[PDB]
Amino acid sequence: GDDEIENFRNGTPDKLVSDSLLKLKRLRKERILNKVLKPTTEERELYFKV
Amino acid sequence: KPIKISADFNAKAKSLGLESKFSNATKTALGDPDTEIRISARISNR
Amino acid sequence: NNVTLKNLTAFQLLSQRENICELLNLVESTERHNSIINPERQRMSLEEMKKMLDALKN
Repeated sequence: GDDEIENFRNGTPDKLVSDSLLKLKRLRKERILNKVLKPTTEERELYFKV
Repeated sequence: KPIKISADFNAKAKSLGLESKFSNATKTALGDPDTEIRISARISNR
Repeated sequence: NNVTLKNLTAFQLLSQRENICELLNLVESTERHNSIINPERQRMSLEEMKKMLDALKN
């Protein structure tokens, strides 16, 4: 896409890994609640980005 | 005056430390009949 | 009713501390004194005695 390009150009990639790990934990606490399995595609995409 | 006392009893306790010690049982987070369902689902998944 | 050891021990401490924290002048309890002396029950009751005492003379 464009996020990893703008970030790796402007430096500070940790500001992206930490933010995506937070968007993984939050989207996982919103998955254990109202219990479902088979993690959504957005979580898989963020895991690939990290 | 850092402490204000009123005619009622709950606010009088709340001003002091004893506020939460007038209950017959301490509040709970695992007695909810929904939390136990989620925990049992996670255990069955594992 | 239905008092227990915890409900009683936590009541003794509340009574001891209401007094100790009042000796140190840390407690303001004017919204409790404005239920006994300051309300008109100090004056209206006297305005009821001022007429019952006169009704009791005939």
